[PDB]
Amino acid sequence: DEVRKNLMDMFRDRQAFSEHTWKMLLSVCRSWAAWCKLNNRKWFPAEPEDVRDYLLYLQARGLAVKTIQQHLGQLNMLHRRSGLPRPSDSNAVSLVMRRIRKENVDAGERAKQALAFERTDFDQVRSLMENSDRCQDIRNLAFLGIAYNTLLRIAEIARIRVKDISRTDGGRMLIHIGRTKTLVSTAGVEKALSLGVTKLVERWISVSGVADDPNNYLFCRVRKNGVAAPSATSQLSTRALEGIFEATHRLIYGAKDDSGQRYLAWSGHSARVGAARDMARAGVSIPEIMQAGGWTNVNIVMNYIRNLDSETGAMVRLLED
Amino acid sequence: SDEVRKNLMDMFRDRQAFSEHTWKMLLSVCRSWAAWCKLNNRKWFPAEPEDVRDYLLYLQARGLAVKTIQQHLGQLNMLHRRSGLPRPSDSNAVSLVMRRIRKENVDAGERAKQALAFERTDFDQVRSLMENSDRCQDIRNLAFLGIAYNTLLRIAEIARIRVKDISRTDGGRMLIHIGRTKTLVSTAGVEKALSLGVTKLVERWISVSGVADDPNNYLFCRVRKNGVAAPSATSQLSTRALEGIFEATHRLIYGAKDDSGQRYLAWSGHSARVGAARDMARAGVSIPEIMQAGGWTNVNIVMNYIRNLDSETGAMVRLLED
Amino acid sequence: SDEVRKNLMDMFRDRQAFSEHTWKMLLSVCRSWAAWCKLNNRKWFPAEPEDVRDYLLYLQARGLAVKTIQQHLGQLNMLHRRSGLPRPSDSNAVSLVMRRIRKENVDAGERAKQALAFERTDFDQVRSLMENSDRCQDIRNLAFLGIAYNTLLRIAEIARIRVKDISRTDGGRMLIHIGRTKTLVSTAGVEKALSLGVTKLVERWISVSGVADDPNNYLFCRVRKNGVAAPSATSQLSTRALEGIFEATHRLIYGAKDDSGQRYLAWSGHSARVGAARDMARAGVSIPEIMQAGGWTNVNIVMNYIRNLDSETGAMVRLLED
Amino acid sequence: NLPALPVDATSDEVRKNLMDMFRDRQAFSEHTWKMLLSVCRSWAAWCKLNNRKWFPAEPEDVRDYLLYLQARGLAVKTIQQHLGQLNMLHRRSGLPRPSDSNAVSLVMRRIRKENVDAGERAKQALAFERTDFDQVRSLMENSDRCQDIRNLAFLGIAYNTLLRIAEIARIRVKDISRTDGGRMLIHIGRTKTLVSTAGVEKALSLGVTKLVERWISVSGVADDPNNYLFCRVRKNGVAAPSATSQLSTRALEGIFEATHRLIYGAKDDSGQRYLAWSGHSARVGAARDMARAGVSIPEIMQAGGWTNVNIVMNYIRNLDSETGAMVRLLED
DNA sequence: CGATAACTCGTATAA
DNA sequence: TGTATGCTATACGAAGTTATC
DNA sequence: GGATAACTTCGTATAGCATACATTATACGAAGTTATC
DNA sequence: CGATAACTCGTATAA
DNA sequence: TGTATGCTATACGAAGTTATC
DNA sequence: GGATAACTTCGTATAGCATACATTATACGAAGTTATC
Ligand SMILES: [Mg+2]
Ligand SMILES: [Mg+2]
Ligand SMILES: [Mg+2]
Ligand SMILES: [Mg+2]
Ligand SMILES: [Mg+2]
Ligand SMILES: [Mg+2]
Ligand SMILES: [Mg+2]
Repeated sequence: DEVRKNLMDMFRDRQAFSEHTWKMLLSVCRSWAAWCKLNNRKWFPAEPEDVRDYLLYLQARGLAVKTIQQHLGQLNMLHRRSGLPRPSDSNAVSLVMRRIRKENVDAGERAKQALAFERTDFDQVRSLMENSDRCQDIRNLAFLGIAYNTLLRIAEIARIRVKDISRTDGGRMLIHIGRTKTLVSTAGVEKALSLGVTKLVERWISVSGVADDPNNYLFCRVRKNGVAAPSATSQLSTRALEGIFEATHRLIYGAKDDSGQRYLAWSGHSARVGAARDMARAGVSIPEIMQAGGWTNVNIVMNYIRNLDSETGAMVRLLED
Repeated sequence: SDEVRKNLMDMFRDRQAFSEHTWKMLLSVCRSWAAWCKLNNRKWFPAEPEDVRDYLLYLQARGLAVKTIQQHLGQLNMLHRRSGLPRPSDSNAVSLVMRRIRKENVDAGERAKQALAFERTDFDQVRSLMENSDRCQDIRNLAFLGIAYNTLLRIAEIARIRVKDISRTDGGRMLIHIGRTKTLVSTAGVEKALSLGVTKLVERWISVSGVADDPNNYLFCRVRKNGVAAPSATSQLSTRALEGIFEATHRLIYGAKDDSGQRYLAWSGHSARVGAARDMARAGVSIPEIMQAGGWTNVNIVMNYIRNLDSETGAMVRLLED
Repeated sequence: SDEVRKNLMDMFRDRQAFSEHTWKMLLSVCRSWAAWCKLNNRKWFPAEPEDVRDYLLYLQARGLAVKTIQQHLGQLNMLHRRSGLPRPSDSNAVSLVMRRIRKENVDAGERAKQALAFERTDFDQVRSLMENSDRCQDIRNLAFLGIAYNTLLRIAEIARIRVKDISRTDGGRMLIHIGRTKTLVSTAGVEKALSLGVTKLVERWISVSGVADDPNNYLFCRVRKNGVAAPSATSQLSTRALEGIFEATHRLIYGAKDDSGQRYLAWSGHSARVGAARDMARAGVSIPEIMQAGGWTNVNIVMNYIRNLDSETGAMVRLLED
Repeated sequence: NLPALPVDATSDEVRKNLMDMFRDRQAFSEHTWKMLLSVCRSWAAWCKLNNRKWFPAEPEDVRDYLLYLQARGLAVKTIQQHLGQLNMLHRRSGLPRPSDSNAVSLVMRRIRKENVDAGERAKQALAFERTDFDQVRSLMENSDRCQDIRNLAFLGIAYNTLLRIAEIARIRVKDISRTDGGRMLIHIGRTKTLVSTAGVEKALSLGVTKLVERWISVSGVADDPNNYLFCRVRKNGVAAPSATSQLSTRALEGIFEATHRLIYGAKDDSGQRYLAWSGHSARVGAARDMARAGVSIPEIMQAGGWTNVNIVMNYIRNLDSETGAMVRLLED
């Protein structure tokens, strides 16, 4: 009755979230309704007893703990934004989730992260791709240069556009990073390419002709002939950028298994992780690293370098003296 | 209600349990919320969720900073919760519109600013430039800048330092005792220590000013056109003046600031804080160590205060270039 | 009641959301309680304050330790609150008698016992004394004592290690991965690294027993009279066995466990932890580094893991005599 | 015991409860009771004088009382103690507690601020560091007076073991053993906690052992292993052992006071605390001495049974060893 | 075979 | 096993005691 | 009888810790259980 | 007696 | 000014698309 | 004409990360104030 109004307002300001959240909200509501109408359950308002059976179902489907959490999570957001009791506030639900988390991690489940794209990998890739002339092997080598030199997220590298680019009297470029994705942007408001990586990006800037219009997105599509098609309305999808990583990896280690494992070949974050791991080996303080990446937590970074010989622990040092 | 008017009378009676700055803003936001509330014919208390949303949006329209708007929504909340009534933010209507506004304005290209850094670089310069002066005004300001930079203490905190709060370590280094800060209010205090270099800068300001006359005198005070420091133990230099010492010292090495009307065009009160914060990060100081220096309890803030190097920058750039 | 029967039911339902030992101990206590309850003609649920008190007083009577008594009171409380009823400890009479019984036992003489240390010194010995042996189990045990001291992991944790949870650093050090410990259950888990010397003791037992023929094999498995391994992926080595290894290795050097009935008369499950905790203390390791090594997140547990140097002790004595 | 829970004011089960509390009275430290009773007396008297019902306490009155204590110029830690004891009374008797109401909570917060802004700061014991022990020694080691020998052995042990005066008064002959090294080792049974974070035995250096051994063979406390290590010494300089009466901790504090009087003279005329050594003086000084000799925080804390770093840090805060990161950067 | 090396329970107590 | 904060020590001036000058 | 060193007892004022809460592990002697010898 | 150096207050925004 | 947990964004196989080959 | 190269577009499965909550402080131009030159 009243909830209906809440829902209308919930929608009136749908702008209060990312299209990416709404994707999952809907994506899960779907899965919920689906499961309900097949078991005879009112998908809304959801009854704790039902949700439980549901969550317990996703576990049987093989989904990871993090996913079951997103499902339960979106289910909540839906109910909270309607003056309604969220299923997590029910003693049955929170009780099974604790059951599941333990059951799964205990069963051996485990969280993974991107495959590192370290320095050694930038040099190898710079070698075979360096002397190429193709209007693509150029673009790609410059995207990789930026990925590892600014640890920027792919979605950020996409939005970059010539205007943003400028230069330092040192003879190195400086990508202005306007339009952040946070009020208090933990990373800089300016990322600066090295010397080499500057040259490499320039090469692409000429051969592409994106230079013309400044509102043009630095990176763009490149058809089967070898001609870039600059634009200022559409940006090179994140999916494409991921591919650029995927491809380069394949060009050196063949194809992925028949297996279904994730992170078998480089991906969007592969730069960041590698970047992190290198600064570590170098001796950069955690505060310097955390910022160079725009990280706020400190565990996430320790996660990427948890297997270096430098972070082995005090007991080891003690035993070898 | 009976309890409502009782919860409020309780708060007003002991209004001194809150910062005077909290009162100043509670009142400012109120009159502002009342004004609009009248010239729109709406009840200003208890606030109706749908009316607050309108007001918040009216503020977005006015072109006010995300934060400034949260501050408004913030007092409104405190007023209701301290009353015992549910708060505006307890309604999806206000709850969501607030996010929408934070979301919109950020994309429209808006981000929070921070004081223009005052780093070691700048200190060494401003020092060797006034280092030799024999004017009371100069001698003072050089110490103010030394403490400001060395301790990372906020201007408010500095304004309160009294000669009796100063002691020394066995090696000669000075020690200032601080009781109340922005986030701490205990009788244990905290002891911020000076370097041998800065400790001397204060000593010179102490004698030339004659403030050790009464252990209760504040460390910093006024100095009139005649060049004579006027110590006091009941009137402290205003934080407006310390901000002045900063602006002026910057207008001295860079002269006249822009006509932009923008904020942070010249050194302000927080400048040494953010400046030092940088210098340390840049020097490899650990997270914990950078925290005791600034009085921060979690990496969260410390990290915020960093926007770091640019020119040739450092870190990655400094890594690629073999 | 009606709901209580439910809440208790749901509780039993996902009874897997809790620790195995938690349930084991719940029942055991309810048996001890019910028992005394019947023999004294008192209801057993809801447990009425006075009864719970006469009972706790009964346990103090029966000569039980403080820690043991709290466990009973604690289980009794879990049952009550988990089922929706007020806790017997919520009653001025029960919350007090508990404090009293502790106060009295401590004030008398009673103290908490700790595991008998197994420091680096003890490791070296046990090593140069088994290091050469070619026995299939003499090789396993030394690889266990290695990991225990080196990682400070708890026996139940060491018992769940699978070959697939092992990896290596470029420097060539093993780097076991733990997923569930007493203090945390997550897919993130933590990675404990072994030294070069100790990584070696493991690289051996791995071959000599070929547990490495199925990634899902538990690194440690039983050995039979004949000295032949016995890999598995459905059966972990009992923690009771691990406790055994310690005693055994203690016997091997200090003869037989004197007949005194008391506990901690010879190395046990936790000896590696306390031992390592101590050795790190002496070596001068920092708090954040020791907490990291033992999976502790607070200063007040690490300190808790110490009651240091005996005889000529250290610190103060070293200071004065120096 | 208590003031006088009224014939008609204390009504119902608040009588049941209060009765249960005195039944398990042994649930709290004797000192805790001391303070509960003192506060109640203090509040009770304030109530009479100001015509207020003392129990249950009305919030508005508790508040007038707190503003009263502040006006009497007491420290915030003390005012907190008074509200605390009051809360315990009320809670442990079934009634809702003051400080559970806006009036008291707000006033309390206000008092705290106003007082810190007035410059009120927490004081700690005057340190008794090594250089102090060495001076006291160089003087008192030549005295044959039974009292002086006792005192020097006292000081020696306080500084060496970092034990609290309540613990030193409990050491009894049979708690002393010998180390193959040839130095004493004091076992500390009857600790303070279930889990004794300070250890189970303290070792005295060789020199302090010599100091203690001289007190033993001149006091004759060996006569009965059950005798307390320390005891009285009268007008005539003759020890008086006992296995039933230990020296009051007041007396121990008296040794520190006196020893300070001997070297530095009569105490200043103000009324400030900590103007001469007290019972915690060795603990503090020792923490400092160790800090200067480069000891790990963990090792220090254990040497003194500390469990919360904040405290030892409070003791070594002014050592140049702890000036900070900004001082290092500024001093190239 | 029967004797043995080598390994599920229940209560008590520490993390 | 973490740990804020409610319980638990010490401070110390002054009054009460007991064996000695 | 007093006066007095050297305490003990008191009561209020402050400093300094240590535990309750809700589980989760370990300790260890005794039976129970397999595959060797 | 000006003219001048050197210092409350209200809205806006960072911590 | 701090932080558990609730938004946000990457991962990727697969299906549409649209200019070359 | 039909077969790609190189991408968009999806929807689901996971990783990463950053913010509401409730104050408390700084920014800074204008107007006001007081010894001094
Ligand atoms: Mg808000
Ligand atoms: Mg007392
Ligand atoms: Mg000294
Ligand atoms: Mg003396
Ligand atoms: Mg002195
Ligand atoms: Mg130190
Ligand atoms: Mg006297």
